Amino acid sequence: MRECISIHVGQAGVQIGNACWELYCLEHGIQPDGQMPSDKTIGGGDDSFNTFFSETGAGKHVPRAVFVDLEPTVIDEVRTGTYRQLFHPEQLITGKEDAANNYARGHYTIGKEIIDLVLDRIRKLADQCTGLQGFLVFHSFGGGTGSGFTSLLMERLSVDYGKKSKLEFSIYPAPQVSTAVVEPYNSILTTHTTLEHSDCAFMVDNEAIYDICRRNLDIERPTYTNLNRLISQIVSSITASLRFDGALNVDLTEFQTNLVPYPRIHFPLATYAPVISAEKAYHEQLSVAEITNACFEPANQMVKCDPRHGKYMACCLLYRGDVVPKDVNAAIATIKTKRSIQFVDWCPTGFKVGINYQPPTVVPGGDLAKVQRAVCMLSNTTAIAEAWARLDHKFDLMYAKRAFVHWYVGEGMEEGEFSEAREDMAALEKDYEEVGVDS
Amino acid sequence: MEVIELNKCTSGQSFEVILKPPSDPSLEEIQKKLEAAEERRKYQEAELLKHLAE
Amino acid sequence: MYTFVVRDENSSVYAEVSRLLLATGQWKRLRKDNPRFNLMLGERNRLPFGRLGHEPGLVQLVNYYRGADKLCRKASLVKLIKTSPELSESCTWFPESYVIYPTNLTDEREVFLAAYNRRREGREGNVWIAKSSEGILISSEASELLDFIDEQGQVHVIQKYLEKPLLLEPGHRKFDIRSWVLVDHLYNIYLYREGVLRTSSEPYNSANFQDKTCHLTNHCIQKEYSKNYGRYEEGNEMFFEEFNQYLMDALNTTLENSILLQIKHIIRSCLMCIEPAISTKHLHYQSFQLFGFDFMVDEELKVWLIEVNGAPACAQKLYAELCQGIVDVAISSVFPLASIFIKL
Amino acid sequence: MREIVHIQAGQCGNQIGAKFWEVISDEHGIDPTGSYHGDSDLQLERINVYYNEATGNKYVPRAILVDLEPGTMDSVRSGPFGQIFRPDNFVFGQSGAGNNWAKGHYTEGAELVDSVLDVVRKESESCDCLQGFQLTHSLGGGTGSGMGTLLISKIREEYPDRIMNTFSVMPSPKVSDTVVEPYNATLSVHQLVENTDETYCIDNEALYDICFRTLKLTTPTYGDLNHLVSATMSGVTTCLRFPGQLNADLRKLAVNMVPFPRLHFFMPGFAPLTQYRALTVPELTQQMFDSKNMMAACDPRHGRYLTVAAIFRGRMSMKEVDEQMLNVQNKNSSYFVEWIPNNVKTAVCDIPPRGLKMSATFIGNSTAIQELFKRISEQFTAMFRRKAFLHWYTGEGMDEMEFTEAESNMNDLVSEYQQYQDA
Ligand SMILES: Nc1nc2c(ncn2[C@@H]2O[C@H](COP(=O)(O)OP(=O)(O)OP(=O)(O)O)[C@@H](O)[C@H]2O)c(=O)[nH]1
Ligand SMILES: Nc1ncnc2c1ncn2[C@@H]1O[C@H](COP(=O)(O)OP(=O)(O)CP(=O)(O)O)[C@@H](O)[C@H]1O
Ligand SMILES: Nc1nc2c(ncn2[C@@H]2O[C@H](COP(=O)(O)OP(=O)(O)O)[C@@H](O)[C@H]2O)c(=O)[nH]1
Ligand SMILES: COC(=O)Nc1nc2cc(C(=O)c3cccs3)ccc2[nH]1
Ligand SMILES: [Mg+2]
Ligand SMILES: [Mg+2]
Ligand SMILES: [Mg+2]
Repeated sequence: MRECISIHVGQAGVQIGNACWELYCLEHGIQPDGQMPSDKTIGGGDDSFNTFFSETGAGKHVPRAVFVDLEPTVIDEVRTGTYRQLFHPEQLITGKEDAANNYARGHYTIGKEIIDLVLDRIRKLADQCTGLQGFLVFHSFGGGTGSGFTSLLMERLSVDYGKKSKLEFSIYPAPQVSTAVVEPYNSILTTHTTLEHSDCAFMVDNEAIYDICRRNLDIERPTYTNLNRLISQIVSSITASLRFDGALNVDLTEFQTNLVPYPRIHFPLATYAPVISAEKAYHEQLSVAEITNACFEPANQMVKCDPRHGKYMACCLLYRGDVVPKDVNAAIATIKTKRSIQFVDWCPTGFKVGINYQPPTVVPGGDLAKVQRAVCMLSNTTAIAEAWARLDHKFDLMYAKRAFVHWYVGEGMEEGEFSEAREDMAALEKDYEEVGVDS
Repeated sequence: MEVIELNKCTSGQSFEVILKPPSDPSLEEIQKKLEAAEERRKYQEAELLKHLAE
Repeated sequence: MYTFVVRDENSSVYAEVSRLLLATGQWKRLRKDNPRFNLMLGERNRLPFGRLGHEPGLVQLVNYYRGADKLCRKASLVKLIKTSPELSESCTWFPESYVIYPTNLTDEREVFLAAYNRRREGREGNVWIAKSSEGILISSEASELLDFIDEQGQVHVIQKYLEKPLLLEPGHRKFDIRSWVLVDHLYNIYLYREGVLRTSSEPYNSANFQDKTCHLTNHCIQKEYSKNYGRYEEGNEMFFEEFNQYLMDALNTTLENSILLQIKHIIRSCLMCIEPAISTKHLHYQSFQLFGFDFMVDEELKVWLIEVNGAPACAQKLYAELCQGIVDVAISSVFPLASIFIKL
Repeated sequence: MREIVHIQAGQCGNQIGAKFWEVISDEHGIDPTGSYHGDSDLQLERINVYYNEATGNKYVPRAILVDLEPGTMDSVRSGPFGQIFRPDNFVFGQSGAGNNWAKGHYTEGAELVDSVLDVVRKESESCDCLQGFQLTHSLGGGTGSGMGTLLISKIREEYPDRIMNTFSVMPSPKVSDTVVEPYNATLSVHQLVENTDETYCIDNEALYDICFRTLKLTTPTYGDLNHLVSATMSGVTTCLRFPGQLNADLRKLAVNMVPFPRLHFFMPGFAPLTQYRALTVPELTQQMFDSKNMMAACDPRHGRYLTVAAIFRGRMSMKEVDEQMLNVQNKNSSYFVEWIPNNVKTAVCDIPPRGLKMSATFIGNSTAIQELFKRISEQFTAMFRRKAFLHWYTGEGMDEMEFTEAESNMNDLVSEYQQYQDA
C-alpha cells in the first residue's frame, strides 16, 4: 500500500476538496466523526482505502489532505462543517489577505511568506507514509491563489519530492459563473509555470459543468454547491482505482503510463454518464451500451470540444456498478462503426477498461439520482487544444493593450513573464496540431 | 477485437481491448526569482515614497 | 435584434445574404472580430470553429460545416469514396480515380498503372485527366500524366476522362451541370430547384485533347479562349427550363426522369455518408453550408459526379432567389423574424 | 476581518457621509444609540466591516469626521444618528477653508492634518485585517477638496499597500456655491489620478437633473441631492456588507474594474429612481443602463465601457437577470470595448434596501467620463486665461505654475481616455 496526499488550494480547490472527502466518506462507510465500523484493524491496516485515510489509535480515519487558502472564510467552513471532526488544525492553513485574483500576488508577494509553512504541514503528512506515491492538487486556473500559489507549490514539490508523481484537477474559467476578468492571464501564467511539474492534469471547464447541471439536473441557475457535487462524482470516478481493490490505475504513475505518451500533452478529456435528476419521479436505467455511447457526446464532456476533429492517443473506460466485460466489448464494437474515433498512427486503437462493482454513491438530499451503472471515460485527444486556443485568444486581446498588466508588475512580476508564458502556450498549441492534424 | 490482461477480484475486474495495432529549477533558483520580485516591489515602493517626500 | 459578422468579403453569395439581413430591420452587423455575434459568415480557410458557442446566452450559428472539406477537396473526395462502405470502390456514379503524390514528396501510382495497362491491352478507351485543388492535363498516355504531376508540388488525382459525353445540338458541344444544395443546422438537405449548365461553345473534338476549350467547360476558359462565347446561350449558361425542353424535343425524355433522379441520389449519398462526422446536432454551436455539386452526363444519360465545391458562387440571375432562400431556411429557422428547394 | 475605515471631510463630505451611515445603520438594524434590533442574522454577519463592537453589544461606526470649521459637524452631532459616532473621532478646526483648495491643502489644512492621522491610526491599529479606506468629499470647496486630497496623500505615505476609494462630488455651474469651484476641482482631480484606486464621480448637475426632470422636484435642495448619493453608496458597498455570491475585498473588486491605473473614475447609477409598483427585472436593467439614471452627467453613448459591474438587490430570478443583461448588451454592443472579454459582470444580494422590493446599482468604467473632465477644464481655462480669482490662491503661497501644471495634467487625462475610446 502506497499513500496519496491531497492538496486543495484556494476557494475552488478547498470547496471541491470538501465535496470529494464527503463523498469518499460515504463510499467507504466512514462517519463524520471519523469512525469506520467495517475496518476491523483498529488504529492501522494497509487496505486500499488507507491510501487516502490514516488511522489513529482511537479508530478515527483521517484524510491525508492539506487545505490551503490565503484568506480564511472558505476554510473556516471546513473547520465548522459536518466533517469538522475528520480533520485536525494542522491540516487547515489560512492566511489573512487573499491574492485578489492576481497571479503575481499569490505566487510572489504572499506565496513567498507562506510557502515554507505549507511545506512543513505537508512534510508532517509525508512523515506518516511508508511509501508515498505523490500528490493530487486541486485548484482553479482563474483565482490568484489557485493559479499563483499552486504553481509555486508545484515547483517546490518537485524539489522536495523529486521522484513523486503529481496530478492536477484544475477548474478552467467560465464567464457564466465568474465575476473576474483577468482569469485568462492567471490561467496562462500558471499553466506555463506548472507544465513541467505536473504529470497528468484533469481540466474541468465550469461552462461544461454548469450546462450539464442546467440541462440534465434541471437546475435553472446552478450554484457552486451544485457544480461541486457533480465535479466530486467525476473526481471520485478517477480516484476510485487508488482507493479500492483493482488492477487498473492502481498508482499515480499508471495514469501517466496509460494516458500520457507525450509529456507536455498531459491533459486528458473526461466524459461522464449518466447524470440524472433526483427530482425525476422514475428514470429508466441506461444500459452499458447507452452510457458508453454517451461518452462520445460533447454534451457530457468536462470540457466542451469536438473529438471528431482530433486524434486519440489513449482511452480509459472506468465503470462503476452492474457492468460485465461482455457488455462493454459489445458496446465498444457498435460504437466503432458509428463514431469518428481516429487514433494517432503511433498508438494502438484500443481501450483500457476498469470495472468497480459498487455503483456510484450519491450525497443524500443531493441533485443526482442513484443509478445502477455509470462510466467515466478518460481520453487524451488533441481536441482539448480548442480550450487552449480559446484561453490564448482572450489573453491576446487584453495583452495587446496591456490591460490590467500594471496590477501584476506592481507585485514584482516582470512584463517579460507574460510573453514568455504566452510563447510556451503557443508552442503547446503547435504540439497539439502536429500530433492531431493532417495537412 | 482482442481482450487481454483480464484481472478479476471481488471488487471488480479490468482488461484491455485492442481494435487495431499501431503503424527542474533548484531550491536556490526558486529563491532568487522570489527575492528578485520582492526587490522590484521594494524599488517601486521606494520610488513612491521618494515622490511623496518631494 | 440579431447580430452577425462578415469574415469573407470575397463571397458574392453572402455579400447578398448580408444585404438581405440588414434590409429586414432586425439584423445588426458587428465588426469582424466582435465575439458577441449570433451568426458568423466565416472565412474560407482556418475558420476558428473552436471559439464558437462559448459566449454565455448567445445562440451562435456559422455558415460552414467543420470537416466538410473531406467532400470538397479533390484528393479528399477520392479517398472518402474509396474508404467509405456507404460509397465503396465499386461506386457506379464516380469516375475511376487515383490519388498521386508528386515523386518529390499514401500514393496510388502503381495501382493506377495496373488499371491503365489493363485498358490498353484490352483495346478500351484509355484517356485520363489529371487535376488538383489551368493545372489540368488530358492525355491518353500515362507517361505524360505522371510526368506532369511530378513537375508540380501538391497532391493530384488521375481520373478516367468521360470520352463519351452527352453533346447538345446544335453545336456538338460539351457541358456540365451545377446544382446548389443547402444543408441546415438540422441536417435537412435542400436542393435548389434551379440548376445551371455550363456549356461549351466549341464543337467537341475527341481527336485533339491539346486544345482545352471544347473539353473544359469552366466559364473562365470559355470567356478567354472560346471565339464562340455566348453564341448559343447568354454567357454559356443554359437553365433547366430550356434544357428540359431540349431533352423532350431531342430525346423524348424529361430532365427529372433522365438526370435529376440520379443527381438527387448522388447528393443524398455523399451528404448522408459524412453526416456522423460533421453533424452539429448536439454541439454547442450550429452549422449550415451551401454546396456546389458539379455533374457530367454521358451519351447514355448516366450522371457522373465530378466534384463538390464548398464555397460556390451562383448564377447572376439566380442570386436573388437563392440568397433569400438561404435566409429563410438556414438563418431565420434559427433566429425567427417578427418553396424554392427540394427536400431530399 | 476586512475592516474598512471611513473618512468624511468638509461640508458636502460630512453631509453625504452622515446620510450614508443613517442608510446602512438602518440596513444592519443599528439604531441611533448603536444597539442592534434586527430580525435577521444576515444583518450582523459582516457588521464588522464598517462598525466596531463596544461593550454591551454596541456597534460604533469606523468613521472619522473632519472639517476646518465646527458648523457642519455640530449639525451631524445633532442629527438623527448623531450620537452613534465616537466622540473622539470628530476632528475640526475653527478658521474654515473659504472654498479655497490652497487653504485646505497647504495652510489651514496642514495645521490640522496630523490630528486626523492620529485618529486614523487608532482606528487602523484595532483592525484585524484592514481592507482599505473610503473618503466622502466634494471637489469644489476647500476642506473636502484641498484637505481631503492632502489626507489621501499622507494616508498613502503611511499605508501604501492599502486600497483608497473616494466618493467625490464634482461641481457644476448649475448647482454652484462659488466661481472658484473649477480651480479647486482641477487641483483635486490630479491628486485623485495618482492616489486613489476607485473614484466614484458624482456630478451635482446630474443629481439636480434627476431630482428635477425625473423625481419631479421643482426646487431640489442639497438634501434631495444627498438622498441619491446615500442610496448609491449603499448599493456600491452592498457586496461588502452582506453575504452573497461575491466574497471580494476592495482590492479584488478594483483589480477586475480598473485595467489602467489612472483610468479609475467610475460613473455610478441607481434604479429605481424613487411608489408601490415594484419593478420587473427588465425595467430595472433598462433603467440602470439609461443615461438618465447616471450620476456623472456623461452620455455613455459618447464613449466606450472598459468594464461594468451591476449589483441587484431583492428577491428576483437570477435567470431573468442574466437574460436581461444579455439584452442590454446587444443594444449597446457598439459601446463595449472588444479587447476586454466578458467585461460586464453582475451580482445579486437577497436583501433589498429600505422601502423597495428590488433595486439595482450600476458601476461603469466608461471613457465617456472624459466629458466631465473636459467640462471642468473648459471652465478652469475660461478664468485662468485672465488669471481671474487667482489672488485667493497666491495669497496662500501658491504660484501660477502649479495651476499651469494641474491644467496640463487634466488635459493629459482627457487625452488618455480618448486613446482607449478609439482602440
Ligand atoms: N467549480 C467551482 N469553481 C469555483 C469555485 N469557487 C471558485 N470557482 C472558480 O474559480 C475562479 C475564481 O478563483 P478562486 O478559486 O475563487 O480564487 P482563489 O484561488 O481563492 O484565489 P484568490 O484570488 O486569492 O481569492 C472562478 O473561475 C470561479 O468560477 C467552486 O467552488 N467550484
Ligand atoms: N473525368 C472527367 N471526364 C470528363 N470531363 C471532365 C472530367 N473531369 C473534369 N472534366 C471537365 O473539366 C472541367 C473542369 O474540371 P474541374 O471540375 O476539376 O474544374 P473546377 O474545380 O475548376 C470546377 P469549379 O469551377 O465548379 O470548382 C469540367 O467542367 C469538366 O467539363
Ligand atoms: N451633493 C451635495 N453637494 C454639496 C453639498 N454641500 C456642498 N456641496 C457642493 O460642494 C461644493 C462646495 O464644497 P463644500 O463641501 O461646501 O466646501 P468644504 O466644506 O470646504 O469642503 C460645491 O460644489 C457645492 O455645490 C451637499 O450637501 N450635497
Ligand atoms: C468602498 O468602496 C467600494 O465599495 N468599492 C466597490 N464596491 C464595488 C462593488 C462591485 C460590485 O458590486 C460587483 C462586482 C462584480 C459584480 S457586481 C464592483 C466594484 C466595487 N468597488
Ligand atoms: Mg479566494
Ligand atoms: Mg473546384
Ligand atoms: Mg460650503
